[PDB]
Amino acid sequence: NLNATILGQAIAFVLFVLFAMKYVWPPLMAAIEKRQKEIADGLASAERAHKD
Amino acid sequence: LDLAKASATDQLKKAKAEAQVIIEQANKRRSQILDEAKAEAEQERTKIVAQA
Repeated sequence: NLNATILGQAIAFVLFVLFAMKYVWPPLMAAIEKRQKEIADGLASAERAHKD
Repeated sequence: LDLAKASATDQLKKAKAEAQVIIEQANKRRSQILDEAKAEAEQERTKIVAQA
């Protein structure tokens, strides 16, 4: 008898905001630093390598 | 870096090796001569003291 939609949508938006943001965020960041830190890390250690 | 280093050490090593190899060979020659010479001087003293 009450509007009642936005309540459920909102709570699901809370718990699910947590679960989802949590799930994707760490992987994508580790992908960022994975990439920059990848071409990077290789280049640097390899620079020590070549130079030395 | 890696393959380079390998060849560099390996090389300068080997170069040293043949270098000394020759050096000892030649030294062996100077010995060989000065030996033969020594023999000659021997022959000389021989004849001299003799007809003397």
